[PDB]
Amino acid sequence: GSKLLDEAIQAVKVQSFQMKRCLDKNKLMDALKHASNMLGELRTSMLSPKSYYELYMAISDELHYLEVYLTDEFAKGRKVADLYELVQYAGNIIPRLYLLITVGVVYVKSFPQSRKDILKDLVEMCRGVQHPLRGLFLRNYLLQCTRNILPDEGEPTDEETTGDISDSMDFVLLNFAEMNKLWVRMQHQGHSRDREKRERERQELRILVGTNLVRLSQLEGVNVERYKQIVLTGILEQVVNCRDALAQEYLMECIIQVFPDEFHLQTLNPFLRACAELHQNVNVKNIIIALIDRLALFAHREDGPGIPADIKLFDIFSQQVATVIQSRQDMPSEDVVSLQVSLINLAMKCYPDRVDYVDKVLETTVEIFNKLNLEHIATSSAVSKELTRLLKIPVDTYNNILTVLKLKHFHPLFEYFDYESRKSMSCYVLSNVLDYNTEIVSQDQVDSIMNLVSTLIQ
Amino acid sequence: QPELYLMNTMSHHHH
Amino acid sequence: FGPICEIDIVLNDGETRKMAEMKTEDGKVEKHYLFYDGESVSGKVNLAFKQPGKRLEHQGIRIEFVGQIELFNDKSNTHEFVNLVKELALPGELTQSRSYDFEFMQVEKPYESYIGANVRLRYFLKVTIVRRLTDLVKEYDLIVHQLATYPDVNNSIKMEVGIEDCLHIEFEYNKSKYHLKDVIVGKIYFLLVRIKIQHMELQLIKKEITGIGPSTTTETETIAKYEIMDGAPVKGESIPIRLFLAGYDPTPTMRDVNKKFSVRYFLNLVLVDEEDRRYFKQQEIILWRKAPE
Amino acid sequence: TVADTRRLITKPQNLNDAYGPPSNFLEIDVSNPQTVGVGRGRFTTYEIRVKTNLPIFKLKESTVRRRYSDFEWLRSELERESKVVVPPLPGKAFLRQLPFRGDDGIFDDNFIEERKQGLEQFINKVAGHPLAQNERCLHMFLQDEII
Ligand SMILES: [Zn+2]
Repeated sequence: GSKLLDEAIQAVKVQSFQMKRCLDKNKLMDALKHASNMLGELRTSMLSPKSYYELYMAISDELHYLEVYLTDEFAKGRKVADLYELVQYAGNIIPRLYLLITVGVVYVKSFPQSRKDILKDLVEMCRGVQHPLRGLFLRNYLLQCTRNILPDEGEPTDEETTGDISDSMDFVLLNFAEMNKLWVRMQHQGHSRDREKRERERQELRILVGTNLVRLSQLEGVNVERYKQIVLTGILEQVVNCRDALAQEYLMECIIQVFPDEFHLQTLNPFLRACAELHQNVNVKNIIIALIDRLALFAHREDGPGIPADIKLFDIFSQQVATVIQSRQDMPSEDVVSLQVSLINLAMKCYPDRVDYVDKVLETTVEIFNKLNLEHIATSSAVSKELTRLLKIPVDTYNNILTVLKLKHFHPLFEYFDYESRKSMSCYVLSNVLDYNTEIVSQDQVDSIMNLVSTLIQ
Repeated sequence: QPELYLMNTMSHHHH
Repeated sequence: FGPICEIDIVLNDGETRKMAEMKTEDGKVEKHYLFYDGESVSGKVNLAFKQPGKRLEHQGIRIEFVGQIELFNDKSNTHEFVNLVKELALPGELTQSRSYDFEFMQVEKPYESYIGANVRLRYFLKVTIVRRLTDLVKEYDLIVHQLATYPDVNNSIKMEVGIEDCLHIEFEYNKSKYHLKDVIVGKIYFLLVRIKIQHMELQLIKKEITGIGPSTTTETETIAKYEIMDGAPVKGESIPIRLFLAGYDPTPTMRDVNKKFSVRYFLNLVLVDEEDRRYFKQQEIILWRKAPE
Repeated sequence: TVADTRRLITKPQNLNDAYGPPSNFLEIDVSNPQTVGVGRGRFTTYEIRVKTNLPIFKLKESTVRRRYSDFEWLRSELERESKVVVPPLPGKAFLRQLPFRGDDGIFDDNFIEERKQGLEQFINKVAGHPLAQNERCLHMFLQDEII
């Protein structure tokens, strides 16, 4: 029907009109009765995640008019007594806890001495809502209300405040673990024939869970050593143990995106060891590629430190990608080659100087193709698509094409192609050696040009 | 109309 | 014509003394002077004379302090547990207005005033001017609260309850004895969950037990329904309780008052599953009126 | 202090319990109506298809064929021993069996549809009940292929 949503949004507008009416007259307890009736609309189970999301945003925007009313009132000296206690009288838990959170943040601003306890209270008392959808949206509202007021390092030095960065980390890591629990729990609620609908619904809601990680990166006090010992240790504990491909895939990508590259370089072996422990339906290829892509844009950015010499990227990624592929049961051969492309790409952008690395990828790529007892690989096959795209990168990216011919293992890969692709690829390399003019060729490189002709004609 | 069920006590049984 | 005379009682400490409120039938809220066991009651009986010219022949005037229990709205079941008398005048006449002093020294008031369904316990001053055929009678009501201090022992309530091979839970309330503006701090802990729970709630239940032996009537009233969980938990899941009793203005627990009636409070935990089946456990809690410092 | 933030201490939830699949899974589908027989001894049957993870049931998945009398047989077995106030069946429709109606009688499509939905309504309420899961007649009805 889709009426339910509109009927609800209508009733919200009726009650939020009568709420502000009472707030204009300064009749607070009468306003909180309408606020409660408005919040009653979030108790339903009949809306979809999309519909419910719309209803949430409507009610969230009205709750702000109450939150700002209280904050000003409290800032002007006319603080309402027992308000934290009073809102807990509400019989239904959803209205109660939305109200409690709203009044909670007002207390944190107005009474900095209570900050540690109230935040710790709000995160803990949300355990009352076990229903996945409503629980997620509750714990999301907690996270947005508390955005500005959490402890941090660059703060005003008011020595009656409570709670430090350690409390903020525990606050958000806990709310993270609870929301991820609820979110994974959505996989098993409802009827067994709506498996594809559920995974669609969960996908829509992924941002609610991920905002916790976004919130952890925004804390100034989260330095690299805390990220190593507390934050990533916290996140990776939930990720590997949730045993859920949808969450694992989303969250591991979410880490890469949200935290800086300074943090990624100190935590490479932990992040890649985690990748091997993920569920078999997780696209591990896409996680590793996204990370390498991000570290490449860090290597070429000047007015920044670049990549330290003690962090040997190539030795780490080469050795771990091998270990990650070993952990997979049935990785398509095209994907193994898609990873060799990024290992080249890494070595090209992070170490242009070191050609021997780029050859070592090609040397190991040969070992892969040699180890796999392969039937003749067609040009239409995805393996050939990638091996072509792999070989073209040195040819396309390098300044001087003479340097490509000096690679020992560049040509042996041509063996494995189709007859059509040897002709296509040999033509493509030789055509580029004419499109840019040729200097005198050295002993090793005279050899490689004739080897390219022999694959072209025959 | 509504089915009520008294929860029994559990004696000397650990978890 | 109306009445010949109107009786008015005025306590000596009628300005300074604190008053209290009582919920009666259909939401009405009376307000009377508050007294405590051991306090002296004293004041004045003021007779206002309304028909000047006429005269009022009587065979005595007295004042009584009365505390009594009334059962099932039946006058013949009323039992006075406290009666004190002061004679104010011998048989005589009254032509004009007059006032009389009275003082009851250190009055015993063993029970707290209560208004319920089948039981009322009330204190009052009753002035009686005795006449030949019909007495002029004036009642003047009083509240009496009974105080206590923090109990010697106050153990937490903690228990494992369940439905074998369906639901095992462990609940805990921080005390056995809560004062009237106290807070139930507690938690529910899930050890085994093989049903689909819709929601859980904590209820405060008030029982009014009247009568003796097999002559027993029990009136139940559910004073609070407090949802504490929404949704289906799994094992290892903890649920916090924080239920403020200030929001429900209950009376104290009253146990075998004058061997006639009891009022007892219970915390009834109720889980409800997806097919509306309802699983519960009930635990008594003593409520008490805290002596202010 | 401005706010009473009291709670009892809680034991951290073990991660296998937090994320592992819940142990209350039970759905039963009454579906696919078919006529068995010809002429006078015709009757409708429905496929009672179960899925579960409760340890009291013997098979995690099962599929069996049932008759409206088999539902009536179950309800009579439970009413006698179980002491569970059993929910109602969708109804014995005697006047539909009478001849020369203005519909197809007991084999009317709207009748079978509504009947079918009422059986699913019934069987889920009964099979989810704690005391009813102890009775042998429920497991016999749901998971043995003939009663
Ligand atoms: Zn147990």
